[PDB]
Amino acid sequence: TLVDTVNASQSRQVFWDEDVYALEIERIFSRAWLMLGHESLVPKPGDFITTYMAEDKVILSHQSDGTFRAFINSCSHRGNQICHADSGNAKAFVCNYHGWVFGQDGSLVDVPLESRCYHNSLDKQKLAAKSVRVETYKGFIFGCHDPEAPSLEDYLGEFRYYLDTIWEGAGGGMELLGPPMKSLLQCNWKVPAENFIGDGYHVGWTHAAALSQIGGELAGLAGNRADIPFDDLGLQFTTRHGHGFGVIDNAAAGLHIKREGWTKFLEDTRGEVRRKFGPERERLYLGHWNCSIFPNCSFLYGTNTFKIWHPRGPHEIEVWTYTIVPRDADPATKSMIQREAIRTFGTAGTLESDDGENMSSATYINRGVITRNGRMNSTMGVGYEGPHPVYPGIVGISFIGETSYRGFYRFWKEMIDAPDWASVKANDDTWDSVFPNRNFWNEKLNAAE
Amino acid sequence: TLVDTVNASQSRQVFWDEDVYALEIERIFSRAWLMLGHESLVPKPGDFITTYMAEDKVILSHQSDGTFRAFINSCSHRGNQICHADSGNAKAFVCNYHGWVFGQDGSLVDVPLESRCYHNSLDKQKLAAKSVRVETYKGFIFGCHDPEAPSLEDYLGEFRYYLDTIWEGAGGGMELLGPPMKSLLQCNWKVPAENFIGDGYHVGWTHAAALSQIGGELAGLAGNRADIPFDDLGLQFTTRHGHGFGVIDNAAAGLHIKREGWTKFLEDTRGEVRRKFGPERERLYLGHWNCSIFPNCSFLYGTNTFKIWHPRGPHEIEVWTYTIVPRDADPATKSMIQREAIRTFGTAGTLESDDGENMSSATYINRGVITRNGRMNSTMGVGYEGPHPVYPGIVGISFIGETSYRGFYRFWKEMIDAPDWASVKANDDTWDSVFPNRNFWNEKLN
Amino acid sequence: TLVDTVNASQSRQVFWDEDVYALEIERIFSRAWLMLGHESLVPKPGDFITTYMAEDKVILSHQSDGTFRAFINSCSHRGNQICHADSGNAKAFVCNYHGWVFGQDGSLVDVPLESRCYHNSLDKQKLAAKSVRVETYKGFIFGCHDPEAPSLEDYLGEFRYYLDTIWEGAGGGMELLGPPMKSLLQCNWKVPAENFIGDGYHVGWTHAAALSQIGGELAGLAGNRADIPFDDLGLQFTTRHGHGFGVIDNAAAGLHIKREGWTKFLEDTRGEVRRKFGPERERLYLGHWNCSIFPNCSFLYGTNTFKIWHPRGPHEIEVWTYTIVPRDADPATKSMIQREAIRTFGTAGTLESDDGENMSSATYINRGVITRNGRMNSTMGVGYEGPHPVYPGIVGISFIGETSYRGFYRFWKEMIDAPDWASVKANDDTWDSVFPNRNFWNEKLNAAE
Amino acid sequence: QIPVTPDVHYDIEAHYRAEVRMFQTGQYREWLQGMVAEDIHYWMPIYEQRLTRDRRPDPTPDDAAIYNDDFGELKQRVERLYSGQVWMEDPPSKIRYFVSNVEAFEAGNGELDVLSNILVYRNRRQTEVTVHTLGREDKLRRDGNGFKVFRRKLILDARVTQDKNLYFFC
Amino acid sequence: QIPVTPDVHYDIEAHYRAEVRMFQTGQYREWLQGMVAEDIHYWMPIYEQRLTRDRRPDPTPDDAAIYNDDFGELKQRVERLYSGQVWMEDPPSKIRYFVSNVEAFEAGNGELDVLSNILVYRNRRQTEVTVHTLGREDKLRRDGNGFKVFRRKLILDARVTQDKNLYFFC
Amino acid sequence: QIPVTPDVHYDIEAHYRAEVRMFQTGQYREWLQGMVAEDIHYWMPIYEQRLTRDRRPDPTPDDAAIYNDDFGELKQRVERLYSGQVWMEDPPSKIRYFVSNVEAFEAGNGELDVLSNILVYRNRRQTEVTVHTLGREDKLRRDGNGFKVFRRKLILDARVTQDKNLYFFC
Ligand code: FES
Ligand code: FES
Ligand code: FES
Ligand SMILES: [Fe+3]
Ligand SMILES: [Fe+3]
Ligand SMILES: [Fe+3]
Repeated sequence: TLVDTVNASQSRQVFWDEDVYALEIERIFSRAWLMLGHESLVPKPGDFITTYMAEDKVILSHQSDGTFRAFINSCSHRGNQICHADSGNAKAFVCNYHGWVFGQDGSLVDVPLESRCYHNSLDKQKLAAKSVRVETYKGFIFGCHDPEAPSLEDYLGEFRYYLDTIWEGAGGGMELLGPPMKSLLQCNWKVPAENFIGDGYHVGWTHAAALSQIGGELAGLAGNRADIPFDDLGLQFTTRHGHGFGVIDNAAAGLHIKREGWTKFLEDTRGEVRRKFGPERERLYLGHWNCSIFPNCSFLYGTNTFKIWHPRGPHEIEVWTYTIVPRDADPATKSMIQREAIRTFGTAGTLESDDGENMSSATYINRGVITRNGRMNSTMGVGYEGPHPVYPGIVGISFIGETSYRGFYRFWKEMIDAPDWASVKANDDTWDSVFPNRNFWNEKLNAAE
Repeated sequence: TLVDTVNASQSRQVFWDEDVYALEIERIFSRAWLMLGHESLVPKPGDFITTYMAEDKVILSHQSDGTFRAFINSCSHRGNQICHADSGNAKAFVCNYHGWVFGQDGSLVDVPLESRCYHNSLDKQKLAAKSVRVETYKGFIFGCHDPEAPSLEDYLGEFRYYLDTIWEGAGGGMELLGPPMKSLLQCNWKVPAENFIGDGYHVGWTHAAALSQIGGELAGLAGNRADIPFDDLGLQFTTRHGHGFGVIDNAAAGLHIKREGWTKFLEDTRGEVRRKFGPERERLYLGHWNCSIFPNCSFLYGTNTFKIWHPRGPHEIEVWTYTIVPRDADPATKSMIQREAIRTFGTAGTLESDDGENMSSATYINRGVITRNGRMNSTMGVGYEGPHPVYPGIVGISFIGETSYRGFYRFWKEMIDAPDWASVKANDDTWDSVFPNRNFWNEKLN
Repeated sequence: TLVDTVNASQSRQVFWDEDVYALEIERIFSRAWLMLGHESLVPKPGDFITTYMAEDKVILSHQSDGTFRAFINSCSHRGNQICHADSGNAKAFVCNYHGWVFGQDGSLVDVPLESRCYHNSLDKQKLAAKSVRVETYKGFIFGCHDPEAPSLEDYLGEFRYYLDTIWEGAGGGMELLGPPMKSLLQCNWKVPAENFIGDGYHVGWTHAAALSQIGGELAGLAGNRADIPFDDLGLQFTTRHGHGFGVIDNAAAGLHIKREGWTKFLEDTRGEVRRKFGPERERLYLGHWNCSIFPNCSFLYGTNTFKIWHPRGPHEIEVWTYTIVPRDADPATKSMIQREAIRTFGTAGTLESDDGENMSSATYINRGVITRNGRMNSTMGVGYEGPHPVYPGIVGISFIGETSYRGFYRFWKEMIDAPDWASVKANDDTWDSVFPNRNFWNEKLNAAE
Repeated sequence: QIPVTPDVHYDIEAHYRAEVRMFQTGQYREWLQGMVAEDIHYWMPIYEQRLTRDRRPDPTPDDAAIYNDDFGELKQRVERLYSGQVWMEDPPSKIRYFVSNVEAFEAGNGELDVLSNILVYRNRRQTEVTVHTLGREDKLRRDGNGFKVFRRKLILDARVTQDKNLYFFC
Repeated sequence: QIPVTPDVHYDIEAHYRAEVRMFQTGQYREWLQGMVAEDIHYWMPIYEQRLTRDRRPDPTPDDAAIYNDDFGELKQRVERLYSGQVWMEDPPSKIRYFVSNVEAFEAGNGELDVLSNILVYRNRRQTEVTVHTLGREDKLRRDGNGFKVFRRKLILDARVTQDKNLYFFC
Repeated sequence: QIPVTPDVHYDIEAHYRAEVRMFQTGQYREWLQGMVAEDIHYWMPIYEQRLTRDRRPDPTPDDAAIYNDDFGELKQRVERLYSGQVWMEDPPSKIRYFVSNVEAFEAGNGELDVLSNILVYRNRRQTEVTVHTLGREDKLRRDGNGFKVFRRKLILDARVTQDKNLYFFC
């Protein structure tokens, strides 16, 4: 099988096989909502960015009318890429092979020599650049190719409970800072996806030298030794549509060395978060998160790096790295958060630079036939998780565990297995049956205190 | 549907898909006549060149007996490439691994230790390097792998009416000057093939800077402004076996800055073309042509660049660029044409350098699944074309137009659908039924 | 037909086609015994090397009881390559991603936070790195993935008659010197394999220059002169499981310029070889061999280069080059042999550097469809070969001949056509029926003397 | 805008060669102590691809940069390589620098504006190879009879980095 | 031919470093005016692969060449990279030159014969990278402002060019 | 530890540039005679990838090496490119060398310890291109108005060589 949700293992084929990848493109990337950016990247009428949905190039544009639209960056004449700029302001985009002109929504708006040479006998209505459905959530902009897909809000689903903590927070939410770093990495897109969704375990082993160097709160993790009651220290979460994250308590700014403004902002705003969202979500607001949004967006809340893993076949990705900051922070704070986030997790990151071989080796080891016909284990903490009386979805007891792997691969499997969105929606109420320990949290909390 | 001849559109898959490509290799490149070179590249007995037929390496040799023969450049022992030289003179070719010796037609003529080690038991007659059929048209040398193919003469067909204007002309015809430039370009072979067969449209847009700089006649094209009656200025042509071109009247030497000899040559020979071929073809003789010979040869007549687009899978080509010149031009005129053709269209071409991304982007944009399941439009001028009372084939009213695109993709489809040449030949009388406006020129010319 | 054993030709597809390669992986590389190294490379308890079995990475380790084990170099957690060192000494190997610890046989022996985070509920005995069967012959170490494969002794089979001449010899046998040279070559693994198994023919053409410069014994091969009775000068051998070699009489040290120690070693030991193994094998002991062991190990006995051709798809290999030396030679002699072997056949070899294009061109020429649907001829010497009254297998009258090609491709065809080892074994009695000249040697040897 | 004397040019070339050799041999602490000023700004901006018509200004140190470090921040970066146990770097990856087109100009007050092309060849494990080109713009000051860099701006040639990381100094 | 003195060597290298800076910053007009003689012949021959036994002569200026230009033809070529408006060059592609092995010889009448190795690294768009290596054989004249080139021969190392174009100067 | 004077530095660079020219033009005999001392050891060790914890010594000349030659053995290597019709080298392949970061130190007895970085670009046939980077560690001595090398150690950056061969000199 590709994914065993009973025994929590996956075939190595999922990082390697070409036909699996092709099924992902059709049943995940052509189906899901994918991260395009944020209003902050295209803030004024006419502002655009170019980006990817999987392996398709797209243009995202802030319309004169204040709405956002997206379309495939490919001319309807002979297919030439329409726009090569990373970003800009434009009322139109001109294909530079023959000069076809496309509107901010991808409409074909002018054709040179239309009278003389086309005899006004071109149906420009059938020649728009192909549209991409765009919806937004708290300023974050997503695209979707499937008209049968649920709304973005339903796709985030119960995960909005978590996101609202930080993407609304004290009132101002968060925004993206670009331009993005961009780099190629020779790994399957799922290796970084799972690493960010749930891999507290590697932090103390892989990043030991960065942690011990920084000192402070997170420096206790270095070495991965028995000394520490990790479960007291955080939680892990997964949801119906595969979105998940781990949280380390009171550690939001733990990797920032210059952190006066950021720590002050949290202290200043935590009160309003307690009033709006309660103590249980104030806990999260002060925590360090490692999160992935299904399928291929990730972020660290606290460290404030934000990543999109654009697949390039099954054995390569293009990683785009932005900074995520609160809108209401001072400019000096925003710039300082950006510096710290890039120094740790950018292309020359003091932590991120440790992980590149972890990602590539996990993929390319499967060049060998005997090797790839093996499997991978994600059983850490199995049965120490279940539905929770306050927090929605499924909660596991520690940031060191694999609750979020299991949630991720369960949904991956569901989507890969489903002929259409109707068949996914047909199991909305039984998705979490694979987490059998229903009274885990009842018993844990009753017995506690 | 990969090509829609009814509505004049193609699937983006034709520039991208590996299985489509494999079908092309089977049903076009292994079936058609492909450009190998010209007698001028192998002028004396024993002269040879190495070249490609799609992805197969071949040797083309001027035989001691005066004929031209070709063979697959692969040893019949363990397969090694027989000869690595681009050109030379050879009475025999020797494989470098064990020293097997091949004749000028690819016959296995001798093997080291034939008596001692093979005991004279080697059947050398069955071990020739694979022959390729070779035929010539006005000194141009083509090859074909299919013994059922029509003659080259019949494959060019009515396209010969046009080629005779320039490849015979006032009597001297044309020849190729090598050595070729060779470069890799990451595009499907059809993107440049269609650009040269018919893409007058792009010239004023992509090359606006080059045309403004050069000045003179073609300068007016810069920016593709609406006020010009382009149809008063040229024509476009397509034929039964996919060959076509557009012509800009009175513009043969339009992109050359130093052009005294070339301009004079045309002046001095046009009267003989008028006599031999009629005023209708004198018109062409003085025009600038952008031409493709199906499948993968193209040239500009006037600017005088000559290209073969050798496929290397669906997403790459190796481009070979020669210069084409009239045989009867003075040596100094040939050299000046070569310098101007290379400065505009060679690897550092002031025009050609502008086109690279156009070709690669049209290909590689299709990395995306949503993108490649789109389509491409080639409807420009549809219905403003048809059979002509003078010119054979199908003629459109302007060099800015997609008549020749439509003919190209029509024949591409015909070939990809036909299991053999017999099936293609069955369609000879009805090939142009997809150009429905049979009275267009009669009604227009009246 | 991919191989015609009646007429001794092969399809060029065998050097090119990806589906043929997949079948080789399944029916040869995953079935046969493959060369891993020699005890001399892992001489003490705890010593290990990293190597390949086709495209699979393996660790080979000398255990505490002096046995050897090997296992796939991929972690059972998320797949990461376990060990990156070429060689060393280790009582355990630690995966760098999360720190799982593997024993010298690939057993998973410890994981960080086993109590804390796994709750002692990880079934470590089901998560060993995948074992590979390991057997040794005269110190040489082979691996096999196929539980049904015969012993290494039976796989070598009648070829052992030959190997014992040198891998036992006067009593000390031979060993490998590393570290290996490693290079990529853009060729199918069979081109070098066949070149070494039987290509006496190319030597005087391809290496004429090198030969003319060295002088002495083998210099007379230069230009392949038709007046030389080559069949007076050596023999060619093939065996039931594809192994073969050619021998040039009295030429063992022929390519070595400084050869006092090696020449004296042979002079001092030939007596005992004649005693144990007969003058028929003393002949071989003093000769120069070009040898392949099926599928992808080759060596020159005399010149003392030793090669493994690791496939990287059908159009590439990674070549590992060691020196093979007698164990009983003096340290000074072993060092000198290594210098001469490397100077002729290493990455900068005076002979080997001549052969690269021969290997790659025979492969890549088949990029063309008309070309690859052609065939290759290996008919040299057919009918001048047969069973011999002294030497086992099938013997040809010259080292310039293709007896060994025919044996190699015959066995390749047999392996590729066979769904399992049981089907192969069923051919044991009729394998050499494709060599019709059964009385060739009896008439020849009788008419002699 | 005054180009340096041949004798000064030689000294700058000698300084850069010694710097490269420190990088190639992992003597990062020696580099920082001897060749870098405590007022250093070490800066590698992110340059986006923009149309020529775009009139937005070039990146400044208030914008996204891959490096944007003062001395204390370089010291921190240094210690990961110099002291940490980082498993990807067991053993150290290999790096080789080819510095070309060094052109120096006397600025005010004993300071130099120095321009340099840099090609960086990196190898690791068995077959991994990566290659980077960049422009360097330094301000140096004499530190008799050597120099120390007090501003370094590094201009990457590639928009998308074809490497695992950019964790090396220039 | 006698090798130049070390001080002459210096000035020749300095001249080539400034030429590379002009190229890299797009100052092509200033290059033509200040660094190139009006009697220039700028020549990049097409060399074919021939058997060693082949006795044919090497390419001359009357044979096929990628560049074969006088001063006016170079002025023409340079203007493409001005003005563009050439859409492939919006924005300009990046180029970086590594010039090595400069050896000069006195050639009489104040002229110099100069050999050098050139490596050219090009980047454009997101991930496009191309690399070229060439030999350069120059003849330089001394003039009132340094040197100007009056003959330049560029010998490409690759038979088949692995790039969209060779539209850069050396 | 004494670096050379600038004048001696120039002379070593000029020696290396002439050496490169001799390699690039196939003048190997002239190289062997005029640039290589008769007591030469020309050595290119095989370095394996080892864990940092490994305490085994570095390769010596008694261990595997790709080159491990005295003068007679170099002479032998040089003739392969003369005394043989070698069909892979018909016509000879192209090679171009980029030598940088030359640092020389007075080593005692008039001898010089010289470090340099080498980038070697090779082209053959139609589309074949391979690239190598190496460190070079020489001992040179003065010979007339020039130098000869008497010890040359070549340190390859790549563990697995991505070329058909390493049949070129450095
Ligand atoms: S391909 Fe876009 S206008 Fe023609
Ligand atoms: S492969 Fe051509 S002679 Fe053997
Ligand atoms: S992948 Fe090996 S310990 Fe996690
Ligand atoms: Fe990490
Ligand atoms: Fe064009
Ligand atoms: Fe050989």
